[PDB]
Amino acid sequence: DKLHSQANLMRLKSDLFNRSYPGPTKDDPLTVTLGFTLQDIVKADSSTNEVDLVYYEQQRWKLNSLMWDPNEYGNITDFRTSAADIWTPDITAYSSTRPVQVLSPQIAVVTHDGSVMFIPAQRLSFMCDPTGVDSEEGATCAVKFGSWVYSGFEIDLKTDTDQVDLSSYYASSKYEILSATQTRQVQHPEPYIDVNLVVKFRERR
Amino acid sequence: DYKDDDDKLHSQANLMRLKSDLFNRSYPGPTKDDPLTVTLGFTLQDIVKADSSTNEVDLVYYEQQRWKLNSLMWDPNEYGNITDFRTSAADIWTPDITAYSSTRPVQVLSPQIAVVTHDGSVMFIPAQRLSFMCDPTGVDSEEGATCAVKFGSWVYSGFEIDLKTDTDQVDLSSYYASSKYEILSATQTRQVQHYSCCPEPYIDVNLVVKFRER
Amino acid sequence: DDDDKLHSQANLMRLKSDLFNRSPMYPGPTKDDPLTVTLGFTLQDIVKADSSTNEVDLVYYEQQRWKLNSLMWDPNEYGNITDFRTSAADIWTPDITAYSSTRPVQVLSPQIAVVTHDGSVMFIPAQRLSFMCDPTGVDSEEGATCAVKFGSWVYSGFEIDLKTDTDQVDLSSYYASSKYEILSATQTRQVQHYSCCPEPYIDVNLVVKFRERR
Amino acid sequence: LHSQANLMRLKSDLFNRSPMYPGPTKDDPLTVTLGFTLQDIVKADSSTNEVDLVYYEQQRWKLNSLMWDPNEYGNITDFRTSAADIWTPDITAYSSTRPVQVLSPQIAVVTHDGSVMFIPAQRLSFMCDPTGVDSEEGATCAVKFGSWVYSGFEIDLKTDTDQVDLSSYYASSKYEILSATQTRQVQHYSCCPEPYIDVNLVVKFRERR
Amino acid sequence: DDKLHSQANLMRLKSDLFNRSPMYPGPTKDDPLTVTLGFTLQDIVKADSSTNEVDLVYYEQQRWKLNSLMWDPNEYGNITDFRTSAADIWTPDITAYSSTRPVQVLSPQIAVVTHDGSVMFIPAQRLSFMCDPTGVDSEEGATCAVKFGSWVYSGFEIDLKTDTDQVDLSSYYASSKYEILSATQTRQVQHYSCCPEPYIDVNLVVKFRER
Ligand SMILES: *[C@@H]1O[C@H](CO)[C@@H](O[C@@H]2O[C@H](CO)[C@@H](O[C@@H]3O[C@H](CO[C@H]4O[C@H](CO)[C@@H](O)[C@H](O)[C@@H]4O)[C@@H](O)[C@H](O[C@H]4O[C@H](CO)[C@@H](O)[C@H](O)[C@@H]4O)[C@@H]3O)[C@H](O)[C@H]2NC(C)=O)[C@H](O)[C@H]1NC(C)=O
Ligand SMILES: COc1cc(O)ccc1/C=C1\CCCN=C1c1cccnc1
Ligand SMILES: COc1cc(O)ccc1/C=C1\CCCN=C1c1cccnc1
Ligand SMILES: COc1cc(O)ccc1/C=C1\CCCN=C1c1cccnc1
Ligand SMILES: COc1cc(O)ccc1/C=C1\CCCN=C1c1cccnc1
Ligand SMILES: COc1cc(O)ccc1/C=C1\CCCN=C1c1cccnc1
Ligand SMILES: *[C@@H]1O[C@H](CO)[C@@H](O)[C@H](O)[C@H]1NC(C)=O
Repeated sequence: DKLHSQANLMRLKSDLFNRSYPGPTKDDPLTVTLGFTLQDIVKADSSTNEVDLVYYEQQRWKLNSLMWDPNEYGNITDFRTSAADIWTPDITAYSSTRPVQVLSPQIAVVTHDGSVMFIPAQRLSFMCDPTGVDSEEGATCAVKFGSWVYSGFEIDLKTDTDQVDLSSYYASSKYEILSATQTRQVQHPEPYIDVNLVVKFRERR
Repeated sequence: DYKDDDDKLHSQANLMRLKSDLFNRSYPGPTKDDPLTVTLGFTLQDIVKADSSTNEVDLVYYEQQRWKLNSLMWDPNEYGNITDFRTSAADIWTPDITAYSSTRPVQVLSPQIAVVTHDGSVMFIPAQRLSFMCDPTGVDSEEGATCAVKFGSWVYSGFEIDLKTDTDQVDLSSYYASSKYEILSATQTRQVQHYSCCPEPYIDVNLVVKFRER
Repeated sequence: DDDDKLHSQANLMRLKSDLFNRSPMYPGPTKDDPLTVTLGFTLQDIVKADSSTNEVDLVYYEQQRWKLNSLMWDPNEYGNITDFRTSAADIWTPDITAYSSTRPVQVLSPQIAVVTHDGSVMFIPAQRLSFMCDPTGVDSEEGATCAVKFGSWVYSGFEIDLKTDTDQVDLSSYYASSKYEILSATQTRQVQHYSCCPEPYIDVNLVVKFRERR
Repeated sequence: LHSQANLMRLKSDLFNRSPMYPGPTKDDPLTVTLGFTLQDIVKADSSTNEVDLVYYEQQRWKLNSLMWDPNEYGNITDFRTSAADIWTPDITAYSSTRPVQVLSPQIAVVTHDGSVMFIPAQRLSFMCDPTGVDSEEGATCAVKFGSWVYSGFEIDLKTDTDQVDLSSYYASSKYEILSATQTRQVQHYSCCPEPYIDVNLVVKFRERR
Repeated sequence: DDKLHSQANLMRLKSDLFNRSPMYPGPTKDDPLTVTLGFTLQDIVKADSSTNEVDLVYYEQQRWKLNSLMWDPNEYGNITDFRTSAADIWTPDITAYSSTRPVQVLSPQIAVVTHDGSVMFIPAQRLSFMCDPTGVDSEEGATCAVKFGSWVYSGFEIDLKTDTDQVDLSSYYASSKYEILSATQTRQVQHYSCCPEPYIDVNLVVKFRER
């Protein structure tokens, strides 16, 4: 049975990858859903106006080409694969000051409806003036995320909620979160889309 | 003699043939219909740094991982009584066990080579330096600071990867005697948790270390 | 229309295969077949100015544009595809280098180019660069001035020529709360004669005048 | 041209026409000789109890599968090749605190008797309390090196001398070397019956005056 | 058409040299190689008196010649030279002997090959090396030195030479924290008591002081 279930999974992976994606186009556009889980504000450097965040970046999209019928593959409804084995979106912070550091494996989960969920943990340094962090009102910084090379005609971006997930925020961080929002923005001949991460924070008093 | 020389060549041939049969002739990872149990254990070697400016602590440890696969089994009698072999971890599937609250990418300090035994068991023990979220307030006190970090599969839920420990006591037999920090206690405990992100329970091992300035 | 989508992917896959697999990699420019690369900078931030080492760290987007006959197609042969995105590793890219960096440049963005059916390519890497700069005067009204040349490392002006669209650096994305304010930022094509080499190299000289924000 | 052809033929014969060496085993064990040449103690950090060393690590071993008759190859007696082209031992510091950094090319010299000499230059941070370094008596630290995954029944270790080579130690280092030894140790765990082998590098050092 | 034939000729040349020959196995006693080395010092970035490490930025010019890289330009549309990734060809294992961190490469690594088989390769590098900067804040300044040479080849396999013993200072950064008093690059033949073979290095000696 286990031999058969393994064989089924190997067969599924082969048919989807080997017996056949060039990325989205205006004729075949994709929607990427983005969500942040903020874990920690590690450092806020007033000498350079750089702040360092650690977060999980949840990315989800769906491809017709990743759809299968579970009945054809021993009731398998999902599988895991290295993110290097599939196309992934070029979602980038627009105002980072150092290359993003990847903290987790980079493995995606593919479901039989064609949906892909990819949640890399990252540490990001970005442009931020932390003046006011030691006051009741705190400091506010923001950073936009979006595709580097695809317009809104090829990749639409969206959020499921504008409330950043703070359920995993480190309780003993040097900084307390007053608010954290993630808001889709459209800028205008093709539309350009980003998600603006806005964090208000202050010294844990 | 020549016989002994031949026996060495045969031994090499048998090992090359075993590795070929296991890897070349014939694992896509665990599934709900074939879940895998990974045993984890930590050997803490040193608390290198406890940074109160950022609430990051840096640990050096060996992370022992064990699992067993039917697909790595062989009969030693078919292979010159070979009972185990060493192979680059890149040659086999390995679990995606990750710290949940690191603050910098984990750094690997050792070769990444696994030992595979004829019963299909694998043992893999990478040495790592990890920076993780920890408030070291109280490190300059009798009772010390207490920090914790969860380790588990990144992408497999408890439907596919289960974890276990052999003991809840961290191996402190190799702890650096002249570290800046002395260890008061170090435990490793399996936990089953749900996250609002996702409907399936994930398993982790929670490493909890209580330490103070020496 | 799910089939029109399938047809559009097939057409793009076929185009890329034709340009990349059923055609051999462009060997780079030569004196018989020189290339003009258009360069433009968008300065985002002066992050750090180190007076102990005389190094300054910039974050910028470097726009590169060139055109190759070998990347041309007829859109009518490929379902009216007029352009596509592809990893910059799939195509030749120019070896444009800062001539006075003090650390390897760090890439901040995906390295993906846009190729258009007339054979034109646009590639816009975001970078952090440390370069040689004495920031003396940064704490004064007149500020500090530093300069850095960008150009091909190995191709002379007989092989790679450069041009700009304007000599004004794009400051429309400069971080408003930077520690440093920009007084001026220019980008100027130069023909550079080096005593080592009989052929001159073309560069774009980026000159930035800046001061500590008030 | 014939000398070049002879060498290309030798390498092809050794690397293409004859099987892989799969590493040592209980039935085909290997002796690895280790020696250190200490070049500099760069940094001794008393805030973290880490010391940084720069050294050359000489490794030697011999394989029947790397032997040839020079007479068959225009009297070539040795050659140099990328260490990636051949099996190399997984010799590791046991108490490093950062990944070792390689400072040189990693190229092995193979001799016709099957012996291999591989001498990477390395910078290593390791666990060390430098207390006493600002005293006449100095500080003492130690680090063990050995195979990560092979027991003494698969890889034995040996030194040619127990004196660390100090002939290349940097004359204007912040630290002077009082002594440096490299000593083979055999330990037996309760886990297992086979012996486990390391070479313990012990350095006594003090701030230069 | 002229340009298509020129590209075709170049693609054919590279194919013939690389794709269609057995890889050059490096020099030997019977087929020794001369490598010419020269340095262009661009900046002393940092001089650390707490660890006695100094950081230099320099261009390292390397030139050698291989018969296996020769061609008759008449057979290839009169192409006389080309540029190629340094990873496409053998390069000499020239290394600093007293670095303290891995050298960092600042430029592309692309070589120029000429029809006579000569190769020119000039990587820009940042190097940290062992240096006591005592005296840097004095009129006499400090003096440091670092040897460069093959890691594994003797003087009977790789000879090193310089064209000049004067380091190229023409591109030295005029506003560096440190000014250069002198910089020389001297070929040295070293013997080791083990072995009768000569071993060759180029000793880079820099005298410098705070500007
Ligand atoms: C690769 O390396 C091998 C090993 O060195 C070379 O083989 C040797 O080649 C030399 C040169 O031809 C030979 O030297 C000659 O030896 C003769 C004696 O031969 C017998 O005794 C020797 C020594 O015990 C035995 O090893 C050998 O098997 C024989 O039993 C001498 O009579 C010769 O002297 C005369 O010739 C020289 C010039 O060559 C004159 O100057 C002298 O004055 C005199 O007239 C000579 O010394 C040697 O025998 C070979 N040794 C072996 C083991 O074969 C290869 O030639 C070398 N290169 C190549 C391409 O193979
Ligand atoms: C030269 O590049 C720019 C200058 C500006 O002043 C503003 C935006 C961009 C490009 C951007 C912005 C962020 C999304 N990515 C790009 C981009 C655009 C085209 C190709 N590659 C990248
Ligand atoms: C966006 O993801 C999360 C938000 C939370 O608030 C808490 C946990 C996770 C996911 C985790 C926890 C770490 C181990 N695995 C995951 C995960 C789950 C699914 C896919 N990839 C990663
Ligand atoms: C030895 O090389 C140099 C010495 C100098 O004093 C100044 C400049 C260069 C090279 C340069 C400068 C322009 C960019 N490219 C080169 C170059 C020249 C030849 C080969 N590779 C790189
Ligand atoms: C969990 O591993 C250990 C705990 C201890 O308390 C002591 C030693 C080791 C293993 C070591 C020590 C260093 C050499 N290699 C190993 C090892 C042993 C087996 C497999 N992989 C690595
Ligand atoms: C352990 O090796 C040495 C000890 C010393 O005290 C001095 C020199 C060397 C080797 C050197 C010198 C630097 C260049 N390369 C070698 C070398 C020699 C043999 C194999 N690999 C490297
Ligand atoms: C190259 O030069 C030679 C002689 O100078 C000439 O005969 C030949 O036709 C020229 N062109 C080509 C493409 O070989």
